Amino acid sequence: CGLVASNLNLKPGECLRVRGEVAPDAKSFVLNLGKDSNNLCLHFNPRFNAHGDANTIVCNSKDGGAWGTEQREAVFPFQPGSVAEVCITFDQANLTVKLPDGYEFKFPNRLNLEAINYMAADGDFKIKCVAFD
Amino acid sequence: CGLVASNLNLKPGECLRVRGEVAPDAKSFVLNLGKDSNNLCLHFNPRFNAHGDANTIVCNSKDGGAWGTEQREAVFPFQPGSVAEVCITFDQANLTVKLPDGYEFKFPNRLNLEAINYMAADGDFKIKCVAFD
Ligand SMILES: CCCO[C@@H]1O[C@H](CO)[C@@H](O[C@@H]2O[C@H](CO)[C@H](O)[C@H](OCc3cn(C)nn3)[C@H]2O)[C@H](O)[C@H]1NC(C)=O
Ligand SMILES: CCCO[C@@H]1O[C@H](CO)[C@@H](O[C@@H]2O[C@H](CO)[C@H](O)[C@H](OCc3cn(C)nn3)[C@H]2O)[C@H](O)[C@H]1NC(C)=O
Repeated sequence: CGLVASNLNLKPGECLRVRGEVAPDAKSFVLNLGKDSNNLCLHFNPRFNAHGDANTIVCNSKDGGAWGTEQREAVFPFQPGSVAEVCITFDQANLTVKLPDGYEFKFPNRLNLEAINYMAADGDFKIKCVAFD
Repeated sequence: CGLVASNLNLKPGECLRVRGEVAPDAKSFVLNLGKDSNNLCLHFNPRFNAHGDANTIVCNSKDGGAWGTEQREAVFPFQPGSVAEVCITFDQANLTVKLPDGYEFKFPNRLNLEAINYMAADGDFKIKCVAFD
């Protein structure tokens, strides 16, 4: 329902910087990354109040259409109705997700992707800027 | 084939900014904007040395798969081996294309689109940032 991008050609060590607006009534937003819509290295899902979670980031993978096992993070530097920037890089072992206010976490590269070509936003997150370092 | 973005929901008067690196041996690049690959309100094609043309911007539309009447511009503010920003807006009458070196031109809006939802880049231009005002 938000921006979808393909042919991103993001390679290991490169930095994808995504800035957007968190809706003021936000309950949840999503940023998906991977090979395509059925093969996600990162389903990144901050939940303000949704699917049974309060102020928790849920992450998952999707492999040939099948969801993996969710991982729940320990930090949440997002507020409804504000701008947020997320920066992502990956290597053979992990994606590294950098968040506002100095937070960051790692999520295993379960699909062993060597390139990230697909991104999609959904939920209460309006992308304003995508930049490639 | 370069970055493709959909669901852009660019409304009249909003600005789309694209910054990229022009290859040192560039021949031609394309930014396509519209609804989808068959419906382009703007095919923007700087030709450094391509199709018999030298340092000429070629523009066209595509409606239901059919190319419109091509137009050429009179200024070529691009250099191989350098970074360039392009900035595009639209209303019902025209698209306005703002380029480096202060140059700006209008191209008639020959489709009826409520919003620009699709953008594809191709050719000798590596996209470094995209912004939606
Ligand atoms: C009844 C629930 C109690 O159990 C829950 O069962 C839901 C449905 O399986 C899980 O939620 C699902 O988790 C998936 C990623 O793993 C995706 O996030 C799905 O959203 C897809 C989406 C949203 N957007 C905006 N775009 N795509 C989301 O519905 C949810 O974690 C889990 N909650 C828990 C265990 O506490
Ligand atoms: C005007 C009618 C007859 O004269 C020539 O007929 C070619 C093919 O009809 C035109 O070339 C075509 O112009 C189009 C935009 O009008 C697009 O740019 C096409 O490329 C689309 C594309 C392919 N790819 C891989 N990426 N982009 C390009 O092939 C060429 O300008 C044209 N005019 C001149 C003076 O030369």
